[PDB]
Amino acid sequence: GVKNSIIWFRKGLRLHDNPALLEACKDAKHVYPVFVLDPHFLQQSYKVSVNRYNFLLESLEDLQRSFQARGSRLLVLRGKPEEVFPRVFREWGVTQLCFEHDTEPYAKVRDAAVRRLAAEAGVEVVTPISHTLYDTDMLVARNGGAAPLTMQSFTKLVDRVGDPPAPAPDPPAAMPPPAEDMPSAAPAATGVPTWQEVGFKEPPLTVFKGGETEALARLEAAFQDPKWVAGFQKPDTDPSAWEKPATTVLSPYLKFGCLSARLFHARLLEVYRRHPAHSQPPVSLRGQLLWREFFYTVGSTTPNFHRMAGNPVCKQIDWDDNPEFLAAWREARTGFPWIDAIMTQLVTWGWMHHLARHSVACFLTRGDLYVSWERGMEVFEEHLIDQDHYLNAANWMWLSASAFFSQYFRVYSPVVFGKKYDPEGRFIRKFLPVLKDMPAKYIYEPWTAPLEVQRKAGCVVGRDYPAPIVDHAVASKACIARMAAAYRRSK
Ligand SMILES: Cc1cc2nc3c(=O)[nH]c(=O)nc-3n(C[C@H](O)[C@H](O)[C@H](O)COP(=O)(O)OP(=O)(O)OC[C@H]3O[C@@H](n4cnc5c(N)ncnc54)[C@H](O)[C@@H]3O)c2cc1C
Ligand SMILES: [Cl-]
Ligand SMILES: [Cl-]
Repeated sequence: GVKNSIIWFRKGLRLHDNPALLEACKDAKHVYPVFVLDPHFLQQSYKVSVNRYNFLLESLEDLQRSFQARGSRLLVLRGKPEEVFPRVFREWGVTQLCFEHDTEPYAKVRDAAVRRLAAEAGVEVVTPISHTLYDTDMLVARNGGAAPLTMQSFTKLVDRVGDPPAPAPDPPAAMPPPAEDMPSAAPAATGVPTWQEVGFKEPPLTVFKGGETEALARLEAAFQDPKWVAGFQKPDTDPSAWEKPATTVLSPYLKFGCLSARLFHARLLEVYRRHPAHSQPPVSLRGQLLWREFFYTVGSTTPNFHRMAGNPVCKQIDWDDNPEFLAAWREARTGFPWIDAIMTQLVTWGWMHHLARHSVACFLTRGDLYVSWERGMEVFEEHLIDQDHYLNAANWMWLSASAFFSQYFRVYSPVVFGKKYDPEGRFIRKFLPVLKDMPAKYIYEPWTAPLEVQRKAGCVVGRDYPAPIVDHAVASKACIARMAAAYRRSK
């Protein structure tokens, strides 16, 4: 004989568009849905926010409910894959192990080791591509052996290849369950823990709930107005909108695979066929999935892509070791309310609009503080619920003019940028309530408010809210000079 399979979740935390799951179930007597949880992961070198970890746990709870509805259940195995799988292969009489391919660096090492162990145990391994739109190694190959290095050339490449594969069918309404009385499948050892049980001491504050069920609901909400979908232009959306965010907020769901990228793409093409004036890449909503695909393709084929040194696409720049500036930025006490409000949204929600990320990343790196993008990436990695190895690295290199982007004379203003969208400061007042009573005329520049106004607002600069840590005009002039010199050194 009979077929006993494992469907191993890592990303791809969904039942829809899951070719790995469909193969695991095919002709199977027993199917073991597995997630491998690392019970000491939170005891490391890298801190992880409860927001992101709890989003994962909610996503696993949703998978558990989906499998239970179909006569099965999710097995959250504790330990390391290379240690756990050899034992459960033999315990469960496994003949096939299926999982979605993952092109991240650690994934490649882990998966090579598991493939070796599967072969020793006589286990067939099936690893379909479905986290990305395309087989990104196929894209590189069709491009002549190297990844495109511009978004425009990347878009031309995928258009020559054609449409991404359609999303796979839904799985059957009933699934083969684990076998009975298998000790490694004992319910008490294989349940989804809570954030308290994994060791977090403060509760999650984010407003976006994990899981495939929420992902599909938010997909449908995005598609309730096909004219908005068709006309979407990313650079024209409003980073100060928080009650109704100006973009889809599907990124955490795409990061964890709660939402299929191929489903999203197929739904876009359906709308586009009915709206021939729809927006085109890069600014379109399909363009956004292509930004993701572009950075996955370059990132996966570039050594040390998430670092500066040893990264062949990355400019070597003489960033300052300035821990005081990094700390003020990380801790949302720069004294620029637009910046501090965005950094507070980072820690509270784990998600900000793309141009809000632009504002704070420019400020930290080539715009004002001249701190390395690697340090900014680490702070984002701790807190983002959509934290994505390749996307975070690529966008930090873009924003610091280290790769892909080189126009270091374009510097966002930490005062003016948000005011053009939100002159009343509704976003600032939401995330920085200490400023909730500051007249709009001063809310982006509270240090300019008369002391009488600061006192009446209950927000005295230097006491209740810090003074700005730099003069933007002075800081940006200095950073631009350093960037120019760094570019000349790389000649
Ligand atoms: C400094 C910095 C760090 C970032 N770190 C991350 C990260 O860790 N994870 C992440 O998913 N995105 C990251 N982004 C990209 C982008 O800001 C987010 O993808 C976007 O804000 C997610 O919101 P949304 O789902 O509403 O996007 P939409 O505009 O609705 O786009 C739909 C989907 O397309 C993808 N996408 C959109 N914009 C980009 C982009 N610029 N690059 C790559 N893919 C994109 C995402 O999967 C997103 O969910 C970063 C950007 C910057 C400037
Ligand atoms: Cl764009
Ligand atoms: Cl600006």
